[PDB]
Amino acid sequence: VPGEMRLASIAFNHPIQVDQLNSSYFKLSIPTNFSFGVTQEYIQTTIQKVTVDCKQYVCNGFQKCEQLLREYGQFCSKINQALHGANLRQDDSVRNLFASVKSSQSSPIIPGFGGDFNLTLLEPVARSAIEDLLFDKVTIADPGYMQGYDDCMQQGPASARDLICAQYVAGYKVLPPLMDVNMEAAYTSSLLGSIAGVGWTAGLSSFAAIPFAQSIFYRLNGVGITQQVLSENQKLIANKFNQALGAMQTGFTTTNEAFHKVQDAVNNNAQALSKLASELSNTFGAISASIGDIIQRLDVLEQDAQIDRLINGRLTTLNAFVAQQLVRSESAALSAQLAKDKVNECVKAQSKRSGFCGQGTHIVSFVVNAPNGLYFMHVGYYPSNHIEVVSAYGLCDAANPTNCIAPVNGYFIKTNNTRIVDEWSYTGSSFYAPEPITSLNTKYVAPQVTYQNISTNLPPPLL
Amino acid sequence: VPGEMRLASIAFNHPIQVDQLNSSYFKLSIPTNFSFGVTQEYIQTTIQKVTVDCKQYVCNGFQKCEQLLREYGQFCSKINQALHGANLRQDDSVRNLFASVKSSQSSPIIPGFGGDFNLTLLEPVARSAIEDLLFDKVTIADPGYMQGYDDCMQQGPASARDLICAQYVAGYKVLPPLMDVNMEAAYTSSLLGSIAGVGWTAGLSSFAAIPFAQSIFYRLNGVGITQQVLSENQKLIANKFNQALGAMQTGFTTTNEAFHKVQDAVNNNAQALSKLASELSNTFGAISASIGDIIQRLDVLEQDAQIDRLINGRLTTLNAFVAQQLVRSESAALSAQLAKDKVNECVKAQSKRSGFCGQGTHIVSFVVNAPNGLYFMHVGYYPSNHIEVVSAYGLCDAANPTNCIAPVNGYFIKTNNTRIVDEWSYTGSSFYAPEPITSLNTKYVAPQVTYQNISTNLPPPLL
Amino acid sequence: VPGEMRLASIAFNHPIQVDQLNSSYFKLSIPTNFSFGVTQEYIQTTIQKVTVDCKQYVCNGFQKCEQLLREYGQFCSKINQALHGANLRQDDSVRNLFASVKSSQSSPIIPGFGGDFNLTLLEPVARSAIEDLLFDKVTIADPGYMQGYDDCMQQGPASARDLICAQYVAGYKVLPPLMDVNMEAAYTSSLLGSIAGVGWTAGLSSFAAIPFAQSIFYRLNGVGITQQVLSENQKLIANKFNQALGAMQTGFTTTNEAFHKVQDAVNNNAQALSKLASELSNTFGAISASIGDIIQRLDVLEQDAQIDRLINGRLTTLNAFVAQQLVRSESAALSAQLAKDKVNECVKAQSKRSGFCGQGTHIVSFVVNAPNGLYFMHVGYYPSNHIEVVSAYGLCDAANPTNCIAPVNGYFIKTNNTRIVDEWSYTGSSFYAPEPITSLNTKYVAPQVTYQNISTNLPPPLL
Amino acid sequence: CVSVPVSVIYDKETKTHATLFGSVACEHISSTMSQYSRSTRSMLKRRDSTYGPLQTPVGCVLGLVNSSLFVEDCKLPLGQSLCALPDTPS
Ligand SMILES: *[C@@H]1O[C@H](CO)[C@@H](O[C@@H]2O[C@H](CO)[C@@H](O)[C@H](O)[C@H]2NC(C)=O)[C@H](O)[C@H]1NC(C)=O
Ligand SMILES: *[C@@H]1O[C@H](CO)[C@@H](O[C@@H]2O[C@H](CO)[C@@H](O)[C@H](O)[C@H]2NC(C)=O)[C@H](O)[C@H]1NC(C)=O
Ligand SMILES: *[C@@H]1O[C@H](CO)[C@@H](O[C@@H]2O[C@H](CO)[C@@H](O)[C@H](O)[C@H]2NC(C)=O)[C@H](O)[C@H]1NC(C)=O
Ligand SMILES: *[C@@H]1O[C@H](CO)[C@@H](O[C@@H]2O[C@H](CO)[C@@H](O)[C@H](O)[C@H]2NC(C)=O)[C@H](O)[C@H]1NC(C)=O
Ligand SMILES: *[C@@H]1O[C@H](CO)[C@@H](O[C@@H]2O[C@H](CO)[C@@H](O)[C@H](O)[C@H]2NC(C)=O)[C@H](O)[C@H]1NC(C)=O
Ligand SMILES: *[C@@H]1O[C@H](CO)[C@@H](O[C@@H]2O[C@H](CO)[C@@H](O)[C@H](O)[C@H]2NC(C)=O)[C@H](O)[C@H]1NC(C)=O
Ligand SMILES: *[C@@H]1O[C@H](CO)[C@@H](O[C@@H]2O[C@H](CO)[C@@H](O)[C@H](O)[C@H]2NC(C)=O)[C@H](O)[C@H]1NC(C)=O
Ligand SMILES: *[C@@H]1O[C@H](CO)[C@@H](O[C@@H]2O[C@H](CO)[C@@H](O)[C@H](O)[C@H]2NC(C)=O)[C@H](O)[C@H]1NC(C)=O
Ligand SMILES: *[C@@H]1O[C@H](CO)[C@@H](O[C@@H]2O[C@H](CO)[C@@H](O)[C@H](O)[C@H]2NC(C)=O)[C@H](O)[C@H]1NC(C)=O
Ligand SMILES: *[C@@H]1O[C@H](CO)[C@@H](O[C@@H]2O[C@H](CO)[C@@H](O)[C@H](O)[C@H]2NC(C)=O)[C@H](O)[C@H]1NC(C)=O
Ligand SMILES: *[C@@H]1O[C@H](CO)[C@@H](O[C@@H]2O[C@H](CO)[C@@H](O)[C@H](O)[C@H]2NC(C)=O)[C@H](O)[C@H]1NC(C)=O
Ligand SMILES: *[C@@H]1O[C@H](CO)[C@@H](O[C@@H]2O[C@H](CO)[C@@H](O)[C@H](O)[C@H]2NC(C)=O)[C@H](O)[C@H]1NC(C)=O
Ligand SMILES: *[C@@H]1O[C@H](CO)[C@@H](O)[C@H](O)[C@H]1NC(C)=O
Ligand SMILES: *[C@@H]1O[C@H](CO)[C@@H](O)[C@H](O)[C@H]1NC(C)=O
Ligand SMILES: *[C@@H]1O[C@H](CO)[C@@H](O)[C@H](O)[C@H]1NC(C)=O
Ligand SMILES: *[C@@H]1O[C@H](CO)[C@@H](O)[C@H](O)[C@H]1NC(C)=O
Repeated sequence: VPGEMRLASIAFNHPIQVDQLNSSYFKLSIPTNFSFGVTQEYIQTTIQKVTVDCKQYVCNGFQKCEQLLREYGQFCSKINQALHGANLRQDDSVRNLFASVKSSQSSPIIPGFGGDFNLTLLEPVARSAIEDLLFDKVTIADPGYMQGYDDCMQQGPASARDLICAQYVAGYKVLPPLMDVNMEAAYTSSLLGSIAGVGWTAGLSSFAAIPFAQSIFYRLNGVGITQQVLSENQKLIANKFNQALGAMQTGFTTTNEAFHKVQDAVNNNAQALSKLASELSNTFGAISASIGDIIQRLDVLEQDAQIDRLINGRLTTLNAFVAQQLVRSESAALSAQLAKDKVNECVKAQSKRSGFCGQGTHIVSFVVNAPNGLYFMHVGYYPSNHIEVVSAYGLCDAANPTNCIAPVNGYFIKTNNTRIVDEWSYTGSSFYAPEPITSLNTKYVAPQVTYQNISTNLPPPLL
Repeated sequence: VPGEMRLASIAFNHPIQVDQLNSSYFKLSIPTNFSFGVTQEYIQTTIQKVTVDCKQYVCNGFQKCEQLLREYGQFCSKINQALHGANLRQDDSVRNLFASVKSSQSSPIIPGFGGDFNLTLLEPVARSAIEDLLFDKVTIADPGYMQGYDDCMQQGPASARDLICAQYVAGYKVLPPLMDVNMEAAYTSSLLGSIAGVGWTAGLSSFAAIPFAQSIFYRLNGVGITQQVLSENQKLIANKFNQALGAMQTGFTTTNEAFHKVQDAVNNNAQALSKLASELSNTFGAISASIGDIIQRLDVLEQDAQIDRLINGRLTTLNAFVAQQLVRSESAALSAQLAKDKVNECVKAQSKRSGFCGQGTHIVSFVVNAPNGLYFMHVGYYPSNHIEVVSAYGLCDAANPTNCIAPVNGYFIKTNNTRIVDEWSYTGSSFYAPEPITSLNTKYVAPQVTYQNISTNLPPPLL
Repeated sequence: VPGEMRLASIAFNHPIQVDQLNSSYFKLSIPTNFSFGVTQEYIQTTIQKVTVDCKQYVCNGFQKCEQLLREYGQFCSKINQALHGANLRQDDSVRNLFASVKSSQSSPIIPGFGGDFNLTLLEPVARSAIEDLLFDKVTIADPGYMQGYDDCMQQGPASARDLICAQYVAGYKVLPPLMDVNMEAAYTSSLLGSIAGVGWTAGLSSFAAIPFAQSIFYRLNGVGITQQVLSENQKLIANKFNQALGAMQTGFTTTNEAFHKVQDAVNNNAQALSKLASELSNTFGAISASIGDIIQRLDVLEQDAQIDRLINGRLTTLNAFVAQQLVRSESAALSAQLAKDKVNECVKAQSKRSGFCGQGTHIVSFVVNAPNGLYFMHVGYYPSNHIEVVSAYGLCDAANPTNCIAPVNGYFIKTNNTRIVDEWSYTGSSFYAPEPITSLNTKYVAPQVTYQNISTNLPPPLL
Repeated sequence: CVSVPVSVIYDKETKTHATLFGSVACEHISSTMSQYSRSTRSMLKRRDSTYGPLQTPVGCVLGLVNSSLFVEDCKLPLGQSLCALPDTPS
């Protein structure tokens, strides 16, 4: 059987060491094998909306309580107005965020969009595979609103124990969501129809309505992979994409940190109410949390003291609740605005920032709705199998010192590719695939001492 | 007369549907009619500065109170030092923000700057039309500081009821602003003189001192509108700008959300003091909120108990105030730093991010001072009247498969313009205006299967 | 001797005024003398980790206290679980931040890296000069953990008065840091090895392993300085860099605002514990803060009342502490994520945003570890000695209206350089150094009315 | 008086644990205690009765076993550069 826990140090995996060279040439480490993978994040954008009927919350229909509660009426006025403000902020945040999501024009989406790319996120006509995975996997409680009351009434199943039913006694009300599932779906289907693509400039004007796959190939050229490589490996690329996407099948798990955050957004709202509800049974230095029991077993001269402790107690718990909700609302407002920008930076555009999204530059990102917020998926680049070759800082015609070039979005390397007779060859910046050095891959530059001299054949310029 | 409220659903206006095509050509939706409009935002950057003389705040000059208050002196020490820290943070934020606003060099501004563009924001020598609209429309209270006291003294109008006069009793002091209106005006006049322009690279070094209108035309080419279009419509463009700017005439209204936020920044500071002031008349389980009345109508053995309840009550209200001010100060500090970046991203530069500013890419933004913060205006692009044409992904010489081009910052479309004899024509990415396909609008590219073949006339390359 | 304080106004230093011109030419203010300097910032990323043994914290081993404390046990359960959550968030933030710091591949670093650039930040094999300056200059308290207890025991120096020793009575525990100095050093040595460089595109794939100095020269061309200027002044540039870096020698001072912030991060953690510790000696309306003294000098019927006041008092102080720690943890989490992006925007890349870093565009930034966070240094550009010359908006061949050019990343100016016979010359955008107008510095453009006409010699196009 | 702070490293998967005395250091640590922090220590004794305490930079620990391993994440990190690695289910 298993033994004792073992002493281990926290590992640090040292980076590949690439030695520095002097003079006009250098060791260039270039990946030869590229693959994709994904990263995820959850953005909580909502706090469950709330209102409280103080007269009922503090005491369950007792006049002695109301007579003493009246002395404190200004307190509950502050509670409801503060919550009124917070709920308005929640609604403005949600509508303002979806307003940025909506496109003026888009492509229709039918099954098959994606080409060789699986796109499991296409509406299952609807929502997405991802939204069903989040909503079915997260332990999010059933809504009320309709039918509601009949299932909390004696004219219904005796087994109902919904915290919503308890609201009929608590004086607490859960408020409905602002958008509904169908409008939220309309906003994200508008984003799906806006894919393919973000190139050709603008796109904030005109709309191309082109294939998904091509927007992918354009983005790959966009990170330094040459076109010849993409054309030969286009089917392999679609398969790697699908594998990276396939990872989402196991992603909606408790071992997934983004998933866990979705679950906490739910749990955090659940506890905000559970605490208001459990405080209704809490004494506050009082003999009882029940007005009915205070009255039944105590003479009137003592009952008021017990009731006053209860009231101040209940009001104190309302105070804490509101202060917490006001803070949560503002934090959610910040989160929603940050999402607004991410949709317009990574979902609607290719990112050049690093740090963000997939951990390796950027390739298409997607946004879906999630319990209490948005869930994002990001495809990242993960190059490997690097090799070391020697590269130039540029090249000159040996016979003419003023004829100098530099590589475009790549490097000039000593040729080690047997298909190239020329001493120097060109590779992209993100993938090793030596090409002849030609004008499509070069730019004319001012001469420098570090540009290598070719006395044989260098088409840019040939002469 | 009016009837009952009606049932309506929340509308979702479906995006224009643009059908996807297979093969090497596609339906391209291109706007044919462009117009401008504006969006606004308010950034609150300040919290009104505060100090409290606890000895006076808790009790209005009573020795019995001071004798009992002494037992709690460490409390008020915490209150004043915590506020000292918050007020310092407010001052550092304001000076650090204006420091980024100031330019090293700028153009002088005289009436007429703007050319055909109205620029109602030029200093009314001063401030701007916008600043007067914000300061006159928002219900912001009169400052004290000078003359001050004489109008709160019997040697002055009997009608004064300023909350500032009440400070002489409350032990509360309102602190002066850090910059004054004239320095704030100097900082934003420095920004106005920095306009025209943000092109020519750097600008963080040299300074061109060119027309406003030209910086506009450069920005319009910058979003995909071709030059021929701008040259022919330059007067129309100035008029559309002026109409978009003209909208600001009605913008300083209660129906304007950015305006409302300015009003709330004012209201939020007003309530912070009104609450400290109203608490001075609040009992705290005490017989009276007045020490003088506690003493006058109670025997000494009872007076101390009533006074102690009052003191702890007043100290409790100071505690809540400070906790709230510390949070508000930090939130304001974040807001001010975010503004620092916006001035350096949209006012001093053209944005390529979307999400931000006008809702359609970006065209010049302006910043003005506002009650408790900054107010920003952003001009946005609103293209319409889209048409559908068929476009290429590039073009090749039919007689030579290696002679291939792609459009620059636009598209190649099948010609539908009767002035062009050639089968293909070029449009910008943000405006339909077919041009002959020439080298100014093209780039040479690697050949692809989706580039269309011209067997007739394609100047880039002609041969 | 010194006299009275004097009345002075706050100065506003007016910007250099550059007059605006009409027509097709303008006054261009161009710096002729460039120098470097530095700016600094501190990012607090950590809150010292905490746990509390409530049974010991509230009362120092007394059964009467425990008997009454039991009634409140649910309170301390909330305290420990809330802190458990906050400490987990602190650890996730730290590991997630360092994960972005680490490179997949890097250059080895040996003394001499930097070339002519001093790089006082190279590991002193280790850490950096900067880290020793921050850790030695900031009054940060000695850690415990090992040897610990022996120095707080009678079997040790009688002089120990560590606040850590007090923890053995307080029931408070200070938790260890997550990374250790050696791993943090490994992560930032990985960043140092990633320098030289951020050009050649990608770099998120391949790795060049080139000189520091060259990455500097590439960044300088990147802001509009021409190459001829850099080649002639390359030794002067290294000296100016070293002077700007040399400034860090005096930077770790109390007059340095970034330094002060580092000191406050330390002070803020120190007070969080000092307050919990001082509350242990505070009465809470109680006769004594000491259970032992309450018991010793009071009859049992009175002792419980005094103890209950003490307990509720201690529990109240735990409540405030936790609420404060939960807020501090979330603010630190935001700070750490913002740092994550800065490392990937300025340390690992050249910035084009302004606002940020050095106050003048951007040149290399560095990140080091600091007490409770990260410390950043940023080199900035400070051009001066501007001159005024007259410039064009472009140029045309006078003999051919369709042969028009525009400057690339610079301006065309009337020649005032006696080495240039041609009427027009080219300067960069960030430095005055007129060059002949040739194709390396020009682009072909559509003709405009503001382009000046050359009837003599303009190589681009010559004919 | 001085005292011994305690923390427990617990694995919900294997249903096992190990413990630290922090700053106390192992010169004052034994498998049995006469201080005391809880009525019984028997869940640790099952394995700890055959080991002396092992001293680490985080603190003194019983049931540690020196393995000289490097791992990225034990899900029981001890902070610093140390980690408590769970054993493997049969
Ligand atoms: C490059 O990476 C690919 C995968 O991304 C490697 O190919 C596959 O590797 C898996 C690993 O188990 C094998 O099971 C598959 O059978 C491999 N594919 C094939 C077609 O055999 C590939 O070997 C890597 N190395 C290269 C290209 O040098
Ligand atoms: C790639 O797309 C195919 C589409 O068929 C996926 O296969 C379907 O997976 C669902 C999952 O429940 C099944 O219910 C369907 O019956 C499958 N279709 C067929 C024809 O078998 C496939 O799983 C996707 N791959 C990845 C990695 O997601
Ligand atoms: C490639 O050839 C060029 C000349 O065609 C070399 O340029 C030298 O640059 C240095 C820099 O000042 C000058 O001092 C030399 O006089 C130049 N050489 C000549 C012949 O003028 C360049 O260094 C060569 N590249 C390499 C990597 O050796
Ligand atoms: C550069 O080219 C040389 C020569 O082709 C490569 O050397 C061969 O590498 C293969 C790898 O499987 C070996 O099997 C051969 O035996 C090697 N040839 C000799 C003569 O030893 C070298 O690996 C290439 N380098 C890179 C980075 O591609
Ligand atoms: C393009 O938009 C412009 C306005 O932006 C339209 O022109 C004006 O439209 C208003 C609408 O009431 C009329 O009142 C004006 O009289 C119109 N201007 C003129 C000169 O008549 C224009 O019609 C739109 N459509 C196009 C260009 O096709
Ligand atoms: C465009 O600029 C003109 C400048 O004259 C504005 O007209 C002035 O508007 C102010 C508003 O109070 C009047 O007091 C002036 O008397 C007007 N000037 C003249 C000559 O009549 C005009 O309103 C601006 N247009 C927009 C849309 O703002
Ligand atoms: C325009 O003409 C070119 C040839 O000049 C066509 O290029 C074809 O590209 C595919 C891709 O592999 C090759 O298999 C064909 O053999 C190429 N054709 C020839 C003649 O070599 C290109 O597809 C044509 N464009 C369109 C839109 O039809
Ligand atoms: C493409 O060109 C055709 C032919 O000129 C345009 O068709 C004409 O459109 C006008 C619009 O007012 C009608 O009045 C004419 O009667 C149409 N001509 C015919 C023969 O029907 C077509 O609209 C143009 N398309 C675009 C997008 O500009
Ligand atoms: C340009 O700036 C440099 C310094 O950045 C000036 O040169 C130095 O200025 C200091 C100021 O005290 C003197 O002490 C040094 O002796 C100067 N250097 C030399 C070599 O004499 C320089 O004078 C400035 N002006 C220019 C280039 O016009
Ligand atoms: C530039 O680098 C030199 C490296 O020598 C620095 O000089 C050293 O400074 C340290 C500071 O304590 C001394 O302990 C060494 O003895 C010095 N070395 C020598 C050879 O004297 C120099 O200070 C650096 N300049 C700047 C501005 O930082
Ligand atoms: C440089 O010469 C060109 C012509 O070669 C001038 O271009 C003029 O542009 C305006 C704009 O509409 C036309 O109306 C004129 O007819 C053009 N001139 C000719 C001769 O066609 C350009 O303005 C000249 N540049 C300057 C600064 O004077
Ligand atoms: C443009 O060139 C003129 C002529 O060389 C410069 O004028 C000279 O400036 C120097 C500065 O020390 C004076 O000493 C000379 O006496 C001036 N010459 C005359 C004839 O007055 C002028 O300064 C240059 N302008 C710029 C911006 O470089
Ligand atoms: C530096 O140049 C010398 C020249 O002899 C060479 O021997 C040495 O190995 C070079 N250094 C590196 C890192 O290549
Ligand atoms: C796809 O190609 C076929 C070829 O016959 C065509 O009929 C069909 O309409 C095309 N689809 C679209 C969307 O144009
Ligand atoms: C505007 O042009 C006129 C033409 O006579 C000139 O006199 C005036 O000085 C010019 N304005 C400026 C600012 O140069
Ligand atoms: C584990 O064994 C290694 C062997 O070198 C020793 O250095 C290390 O200190 C030991 N650790 C413990 C906790 O015994």
